[PDB]
Amino acid sequence: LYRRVINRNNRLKRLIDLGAPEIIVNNEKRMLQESVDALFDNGRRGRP
Amino acid sequence: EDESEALRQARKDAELTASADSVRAYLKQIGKVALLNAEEEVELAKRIEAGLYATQLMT
Amino acid sequence: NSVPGAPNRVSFAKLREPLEVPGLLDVQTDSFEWLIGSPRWRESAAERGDVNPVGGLEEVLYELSPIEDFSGSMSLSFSDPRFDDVKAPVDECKDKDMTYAAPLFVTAEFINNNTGEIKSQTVFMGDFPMMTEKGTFIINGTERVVVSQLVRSPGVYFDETIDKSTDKTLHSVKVIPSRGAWLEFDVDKRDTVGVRIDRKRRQPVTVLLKALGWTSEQIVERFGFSEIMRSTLEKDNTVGTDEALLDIYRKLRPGEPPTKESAQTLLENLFFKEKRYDLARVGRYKVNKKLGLHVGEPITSSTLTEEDVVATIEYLVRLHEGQTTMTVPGGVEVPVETDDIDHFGNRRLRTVGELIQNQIRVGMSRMERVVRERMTTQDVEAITPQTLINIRPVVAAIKEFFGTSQLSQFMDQNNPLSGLTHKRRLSALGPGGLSRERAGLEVRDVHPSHYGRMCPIETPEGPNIGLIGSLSVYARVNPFGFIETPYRKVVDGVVSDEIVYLTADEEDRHVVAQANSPIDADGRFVEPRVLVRRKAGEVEYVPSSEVDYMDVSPRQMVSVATAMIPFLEHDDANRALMGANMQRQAVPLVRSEAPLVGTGMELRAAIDAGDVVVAEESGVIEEVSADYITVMHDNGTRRTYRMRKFARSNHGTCANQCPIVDAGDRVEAGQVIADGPCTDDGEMALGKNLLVAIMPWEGHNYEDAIILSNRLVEEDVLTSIHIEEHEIDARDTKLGAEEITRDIPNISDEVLADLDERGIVRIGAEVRDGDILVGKVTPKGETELTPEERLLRAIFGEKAREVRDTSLKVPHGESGKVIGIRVFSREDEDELPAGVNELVRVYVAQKRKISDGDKLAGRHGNKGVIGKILPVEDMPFLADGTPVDIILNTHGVPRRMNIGQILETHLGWCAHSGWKVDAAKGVPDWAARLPDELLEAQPNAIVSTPVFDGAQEAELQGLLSCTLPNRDGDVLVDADGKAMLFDGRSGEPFPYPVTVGYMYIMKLHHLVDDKIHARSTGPYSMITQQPLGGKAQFGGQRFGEMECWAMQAYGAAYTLQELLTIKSDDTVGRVKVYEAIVKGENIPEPGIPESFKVLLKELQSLCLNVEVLSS
Repeated sequence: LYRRVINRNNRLKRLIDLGAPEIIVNNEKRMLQESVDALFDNGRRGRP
Repeated sequence: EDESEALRQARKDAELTASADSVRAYLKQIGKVALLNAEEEVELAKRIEAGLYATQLMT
Repeated sequence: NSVPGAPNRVSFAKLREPLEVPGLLDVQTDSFEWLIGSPRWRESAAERGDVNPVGGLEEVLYELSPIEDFSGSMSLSFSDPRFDDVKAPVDECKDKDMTYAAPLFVTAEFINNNTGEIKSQTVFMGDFPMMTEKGTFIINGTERVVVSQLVRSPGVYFDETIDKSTDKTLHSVKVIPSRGAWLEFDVDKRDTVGVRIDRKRRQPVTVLLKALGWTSEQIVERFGFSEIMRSTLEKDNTVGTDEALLDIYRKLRPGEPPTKESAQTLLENLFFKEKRYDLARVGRYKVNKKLGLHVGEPITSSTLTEEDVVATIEYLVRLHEGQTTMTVPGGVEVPVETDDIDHFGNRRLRTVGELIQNQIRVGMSRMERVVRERMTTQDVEAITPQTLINIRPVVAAIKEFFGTSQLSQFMDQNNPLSGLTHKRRLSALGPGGLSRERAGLEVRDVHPSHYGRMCPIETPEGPNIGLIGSLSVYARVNPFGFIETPYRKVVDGVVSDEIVYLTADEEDRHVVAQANSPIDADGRFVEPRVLVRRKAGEVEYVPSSEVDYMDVSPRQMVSVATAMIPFLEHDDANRALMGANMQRQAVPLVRSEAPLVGTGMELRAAIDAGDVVVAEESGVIEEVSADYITVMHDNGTRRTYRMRKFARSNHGTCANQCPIVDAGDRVEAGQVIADGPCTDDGEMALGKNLLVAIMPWEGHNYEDAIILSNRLVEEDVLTSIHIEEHEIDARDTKLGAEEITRDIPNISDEVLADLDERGIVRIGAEVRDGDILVGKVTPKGETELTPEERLLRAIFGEKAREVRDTSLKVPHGESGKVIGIRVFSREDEDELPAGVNELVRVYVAQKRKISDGDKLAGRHGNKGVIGKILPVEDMPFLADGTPVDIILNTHGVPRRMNIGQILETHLGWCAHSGWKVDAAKGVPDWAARLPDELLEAQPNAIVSTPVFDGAQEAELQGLLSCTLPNRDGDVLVDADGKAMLFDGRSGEPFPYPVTVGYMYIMKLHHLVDDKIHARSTGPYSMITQQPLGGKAQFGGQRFGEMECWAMQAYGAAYTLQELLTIKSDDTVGRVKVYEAIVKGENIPEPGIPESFKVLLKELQSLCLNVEVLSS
């Protein structure tokens, strides 16, 4: 889970620094939110 | 059938759904931009060439 | 009898059995035969459904083929599944740990519809594990057994419910097909209906029937009598087929705009397409029977059809009207009733064939996906089936099934009965089943349909009670997955020999009679009223002329583990249950004396358990030896049975096989040649015949305790050979290589005496707890060499000893002699796992004698540990002077309701002392129905007693009356069973006589040697510093919060804090306490537990600012 968090955060950093259309940035931010979600409480929201 | 308010707002409401599955929501959103052909690709490439040329001129 | 080498077992049975018990392994062998499609199974279906003779593999291949591309101009098909000879015979695959398996071959047809070319390539499908003659698979050397599973057969299930508000009845349906989307049709709380599709709570039937191409006229024509559905159709509020389709699209696939054609094709692809909704071949026929759709048509089109839906609607709506019979337009009439989910007509049995079929189906689905991906990416005419095929997922799926799956488990083999009962056992947990937490109270109960199919007694006492059971003795599995039992059919009060087989549902429409009925040999019961089993499981009286079926025999409702209990009908159900369960866990002794009193099922159970050598072909014996037997058949050729001596069972017991034939005898095909672990003369023998007095003796047999005489210890009556194995492997490592060598650092010589220069213990050498077994030395690498170590070597001249001696040592608390050493290595060109290059396994055995704490039990539910083994002097002895061997308490038998074993005791004494009934002035009144040849019995004569038709009280009393003595003139026991006996402690006779007699006792596999454990300072876990748990690890007893409650209630605070902090957790506390107690110093103040700090850090990691404040 920590590796997933790190990967999502690093990819979001790359997306922001590079400059990407807002749909991909929003998708990455959603993935970051869901990854922190899984880290704190897996299966609380959606399929675990 | 298709007209007379039966299907238009039907499509709007069907698209405007919760989409609990994240992959489902992403696929719903990606179903919004039409595909492209060769002429559109080369025209957008010309536009990007002009944009980068203008950026170089600005620099 | 009817067995060539059957010992003369006289029987008290009154009536005869029309058929012999079938081979009790037929549910494992026949299912695998169906799976493979062997010629035996091929001819088996020739007269039992030859309408479509097809195997499981053939069925899967035919369903898979043909597979094509998106264009349809190019495709592949599969056919001709042909097997091959097994790679190696069973024993060698059990030796070097390879799966008993054979290659699988199939033919692939490549078609190219664009132009047309043929490519028939015989592709190697993989390595399919096979089933041995005993019905057990071998995986990686280990012997694994798969068990059948009980699941709800896919189909249609109507049910009734009370709203509990206005007491209105409601009827619901759940068409539950395998691999598909559910439909739940019901009547809602209000008048309209609910048509829940895939868990969406809207849209009554109005939109569904409309979506099927109909309109209001059809739904009003079909339903004018059902005012409920009339009100519903009036409340349609929707007009238009496309409108209904889009309304369905709302609640079937939201998130995507609908179109005119998307919903119409979506419905077909969801329900009427056999790729996303395919109720299995069982489900289609179940639906057809439930609705009368097709009554004489072959089975095809497994996908659900529209007429099925309309029939479901009609059936449900008529059920809500209280109607009795429904006649679907275009089909036979079917009675309307709710469907029970636990009735064995709705619970199928997935045998090994079905489970392996499902796994192969998953593998072939992956195969189809990968081949569909690959057939397009490559150009036409440059593509071949071999490159279209990548057999990896199929073998991956079979390996996934056979290992790390809870439905194919390690064989429970510590006696022949345990092996017999592990197979032919019905489970309910696993994939597709229900977990114990998911299991309610209703499922665990015994259904009236369990009779004759599944035994109602044999089931474990633990949490899994009722979830898993055992097959009956006469039960049969239909070729359809449903269970089925035989029964004789009586006509106009004439009993026929013709045996017909009925399932659970076919029993309701008939009336079966009592098993033991007063048959007059002409088929007519002497009284009109006979105990019969009605449609709904009700038992009642009924005249004879209208009954149409009878049980084939008594003990038809009971399994094979419970059919071995004498006087079963005199025992409570609970005690019979526990007795049947302890029969499974007896140990194989070194002599295995046959029981005096038993049942005819012991012979068959021993014979077909597969572990007794049976002469396949008749003929004279050429030669006999302990290792092998050479038998000369009549047709010139001979055959050598290689006996298996001292083999370790899966539970570490003995499996010796002693031949019981001579060098010049003649043996017939089917006669027992050699005995297994727990067999005497080819019949089951799980215990010993011990003389029993039932008095309570001085409190040493108090609270189910049992006392024994030292004769059992001295004469080795109850002693078991136990064998353990110790694997140890030397593997490659970055430090170099680990050597199996005697160059073991810092060891003495008296412990090096019993090792060979190869580095392992000499064969036949005694070891004990702590002794070294293999000398394996690993490069230690580097560490902090203590300066004190340097001064140590400077005082003696000791070398650095650059390697670490992690040799294999005997674990705590065992000993014994070594039996065998098996060594494998890479330079022996063996198939070792990648990484290891030596692997040696040592077998150590000890003759475990009987001591205090070992559990002994009868087969009647009475259990208990050995309270004491007191010498032969201190044993009550009869007037003849023979001391009693085992004494049990008398305060358990009347309260616990197991009086059957007292009758067994008396019958055993009669069978031991011998008897004769004086036939001078005719036969006595009690012996009139007693069969001939039972009026005379020599001393130590074996008898038999069928569980439900055995010796009655009057017959046993009469036998007890005349019990002729052996050598002297001494009738030790009186007519009432009790006998005088002299105290061995004080010497005077006991004031009152007590019952004595021979009882069959068995030693259970719960010996105290494998049950004693203790630790002072062992290892600890990683995250929390608590000590580990178990016997393999050094353990440490769990001091749970429930005991914390007791210690807090006592008011003892220092003891509790000690048990928590320093004794378990506080590391510095642990080491300081140990130092203080060794130094003879006062134990210091306990510190802070480490687990609390772990919790604090964990809570901090959860974004919770938690700080502890001093003030």
